Amino acid sequence: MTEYKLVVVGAGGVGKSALTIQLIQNHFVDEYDPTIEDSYRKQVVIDGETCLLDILDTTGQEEYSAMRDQYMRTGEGFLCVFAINNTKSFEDIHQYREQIKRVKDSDDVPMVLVGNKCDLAARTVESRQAQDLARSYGIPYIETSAKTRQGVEDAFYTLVREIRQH
Ligand SMILES: Nc1nc2c(ncn2[C@@H]2O[C@H](COP(=O)(O)OP(=O)(O)NP(=O)(O)O)[C@@H](O)[C@H]2O)c(=O)[nH]1
Ligand SMILES: [Mg+2]
Repeated sequence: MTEYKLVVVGAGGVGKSALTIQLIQNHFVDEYDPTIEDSYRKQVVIDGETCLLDILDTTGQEEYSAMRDQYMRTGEGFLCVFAINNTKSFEDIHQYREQIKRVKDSDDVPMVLVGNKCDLAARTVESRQAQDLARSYGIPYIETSAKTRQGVEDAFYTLVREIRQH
């Protein structure tokens, strides 16, 4: 069937893994389990098309950038994740977007900006900021809670449709 290689990138601890588990295994981790590189493959139906998501859950460890490039070079679509309560992770979003474009040799590669943890109250990144940033990239912005599963399906599915339209 159709295969979509989706890549989840972001700063350490933003919720990359929790978002992916919530999509696939319908539960919230709530647990310290730092990724190195994990892969998930799952047959879905999106808008009536049977497809397979091959999802690569990367790490935010700085020590691991080359491995990230190698796996990132495969991606069709990318979720660039920060946490709405961690300004640094929002700041690091620019470095991920650029590493992605060098590694993909493209400026318009499919991509969603994801503001995770919108269940939290200690918001330090206002939504208007990320909207502007996602506007300047010509990519969508979607807020997620991996805890409450809100926006999770939205964000992946929107990437899938970004990819089909490319
Ligand atoms: N409140 C809340 N906490 C979340 C959410 N998503 C993840 N967390 C919490 O934040 C921590 C990090 O989650 P994790 O998925 O491991 O992040 P990561 O980006 O994959 N980490 P790494 O880069 O090291 O692999 C965990 O304690 C997790 O439960 C969310 O949507 N809401
Ligand atoms: Mg992880």
